[PDB]
Amino acid sequence: MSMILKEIRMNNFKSHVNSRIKFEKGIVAIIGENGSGKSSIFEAVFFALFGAGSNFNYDTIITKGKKSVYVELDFEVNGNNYKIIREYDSGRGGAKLYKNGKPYATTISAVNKAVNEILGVDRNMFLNSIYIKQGEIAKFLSLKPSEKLETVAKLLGIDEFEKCYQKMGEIVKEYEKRLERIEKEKLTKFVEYLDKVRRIFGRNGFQAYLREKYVPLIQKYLNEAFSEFDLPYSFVELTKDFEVRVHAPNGVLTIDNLSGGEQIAVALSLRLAIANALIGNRVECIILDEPTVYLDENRRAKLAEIFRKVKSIPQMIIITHHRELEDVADVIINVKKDGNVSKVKING
Amino acid sequence: MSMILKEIRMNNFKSHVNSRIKFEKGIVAIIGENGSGKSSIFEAVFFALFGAGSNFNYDTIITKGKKSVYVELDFEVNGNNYKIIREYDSGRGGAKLYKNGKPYATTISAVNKAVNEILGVDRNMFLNSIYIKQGEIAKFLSLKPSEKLETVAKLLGIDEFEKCYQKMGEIVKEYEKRLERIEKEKLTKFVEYLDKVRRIFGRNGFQAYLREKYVPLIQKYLNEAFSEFDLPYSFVELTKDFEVRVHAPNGVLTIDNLSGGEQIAVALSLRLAIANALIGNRVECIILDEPTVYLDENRRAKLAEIFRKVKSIPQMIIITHHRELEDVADVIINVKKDGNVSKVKING
Ligand SMILES: Nc1ncnc2c1ncn2[C@@H]1O[C@H](COP(=O)(O)OP(=O)(O)O)[C@@H](O)[C@H]1O
Ligand SMILES: Nc1ncnc2c1ncn2[C@@H]1O[C@H](COP(=O)(O)OP(=O)(O)O)[C@@H](O)[C@H]1O
Ligand SMILES: [Mg+2]
Ligand SMILES: [Mg+2]
Ligand SMILES: [Mg+2]
Ligand SMILES: [Mg+2]
Repeated sequence: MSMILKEIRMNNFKSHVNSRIKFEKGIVAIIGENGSGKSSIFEAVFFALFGAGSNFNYDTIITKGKKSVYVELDFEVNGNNYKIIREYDSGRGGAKLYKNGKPYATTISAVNKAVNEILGVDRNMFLNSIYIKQGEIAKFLSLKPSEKLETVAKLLGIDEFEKCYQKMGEIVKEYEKRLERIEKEKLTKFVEYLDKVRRIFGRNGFQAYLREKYVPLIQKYLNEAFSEFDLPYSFVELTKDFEVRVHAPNGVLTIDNLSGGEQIAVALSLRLAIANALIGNRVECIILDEPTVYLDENRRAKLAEIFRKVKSIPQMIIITHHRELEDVADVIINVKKDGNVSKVKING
Repeated sequence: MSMILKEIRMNNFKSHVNSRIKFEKGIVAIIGENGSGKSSIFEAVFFALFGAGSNFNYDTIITKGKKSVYVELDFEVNGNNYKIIREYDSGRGGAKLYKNGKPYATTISAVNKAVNEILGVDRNMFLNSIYIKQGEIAKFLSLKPSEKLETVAKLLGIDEFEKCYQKMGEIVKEYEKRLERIEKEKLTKFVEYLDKVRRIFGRNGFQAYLREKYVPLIQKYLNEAFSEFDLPYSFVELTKDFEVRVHAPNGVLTIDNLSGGEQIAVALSLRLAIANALIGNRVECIILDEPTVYLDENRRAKLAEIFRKVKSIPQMIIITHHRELEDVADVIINVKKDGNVSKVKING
């Protein structure tokens, strides 16, 4: 479900022609001027995990200099130590996966089947459960009440149209028109369980469901976040429409009714509660990219002190170009670009 | 979704060596001494609709005399006229289906695929949405509060374990181990939509869902039934656990808190509301088999007068051996067994 990033190592990956980075538990701050190669680090981490896509343009990741790339990630998931190695050289691609120090998967395909079964989530759901994009917090606070519920709906992925069963129940149907031309009955038994299923959703019931699965969860965590962040509100409600209702002393309040500082806390609390909800577990690692961008000096300070109260999450990686945030991290990874080649250094 | 039975015709079907029966809209009473061949009529109707099962013992339906059976059903579904013909003679079976007077399906298999797509439900769900077994009402009223919710859960079919995807996502997986031995990528695209789906239920969320889909529905109809049956209660609640709460003047009441007569009304109301819920539409036809069995003279009378108030359902077939119920029907189909052969006659 949720992992711990241990060590990434890249070769000819975009700006990083040769970089090795070790991550620690606690708060990790990847600090470096804009364009220095920070986001590529995690680009490499994600590429290591799900490799290239179908018909993927390998020029995007390979440092323009040559035609060869190699990334090695050491992560741990639910008590196990994994080492994923993904590489590509001149049209030749490969992938290997190790579990507790022994080979587990040796082929690009088997490595994927294994990775997918280790996380228990797909590429996108996993990405939303661990990576918080630049400006999310500021943008959330900018949206109008009705838009806030919108973004929550998105993060959860409510856009689901199981019409795929069309091709599904059919391509796996005709398979029997070749069984009727003078045992294989099982192939019917499941074509039914396909209808019995597609027959209970209708394309519009799948949403009514998700609101049932997530909302409960999100509200649970949102409340825990509140205690961790010391917000003065015993109960936080989350309507089935994703509206945040803070039960204050004199009556329910909406994020918009709160002070700048408290709004930051709630927004962070919500985005975290959602990440936990996507994986149905308390996240082990969360990566925030330039989370204080678009925030005035006041709200930056607030988030800074809130970061300091984050102890419920084992590993929190904050990427920034603001060096003041250095006073919040337990570890500091400086990144400097040297005329096209990134350099990483763990000091400060 | 829901049909109207027009005409059934059987040949060598159990007790009915040769019987032809026409049904009408309104209340139809199939009256006849125990063992006279009433339930076979509808056995034939159901057999006509879904034919024999896989490796089905044709001695059960074929009149013991010989080895040949033939059933022809004329029903209408959602504005269309259908004629289904199912037959079997000496190991040779066949099936034909006509829509609005023209051939539609000519092979046992194509006839099934067509029938299933016309009803929009499987054999069992359809059977619970149209056939109310003997003693259901009396038994329901006999059960203990906690058992009542139990039976509701059953009728809805909450027993669902999508673990079938095991064989599913796998038998349709290895299909690619034969694609990796030096386009067919689509076969992956849907193996994912299979996980993305099986990955959101977990075998225990599918129930939390059904309660969301049905309960709302059942409560809606239960209330309509109340008005049709003239019950003195503006609102009837149906908890997410399937408990019936009658909002009377002095406080909520449970079926058990009501008078014998009112309990019959509620039970009938509930079993009807469920049938509508299974097909997500107001039933067109409902068949009650010996619904007054196990009911004392009082409660029989009550149900009798309630039957008379049933106008919301286009066709209601009541099978019984009690001739007094004849005073409730718009049409009467007498059934007499003549030493092993049933005889049907529409008089009285
Ligand atoms: N394939 C590549 N080869 C060499 N350099 C690349 C390649 N792709 C991107 N870059 C360089 O990476 C730089 C960006 O690093 P950057 O992503 O801005 O780190 P951060 O996100 O922390 O600011 C760009 O300026 C670009 O020139
Ligand atoms: N294959 C068969 N051939 C001839 N008679 C049969 C066959 N199967 C069942 N029967 C007869 O049908 C009779 C039952 O008709 P029945 O179902 O009791 O009508 P109802 O249900 O309205 O009482 C049984 O007594 C049995 O002898
Ligand atoms: Mg960046
Ligand atoms: Mg920042
Ligand atoms: Mg009977
Ligand atoms: Mg009766």
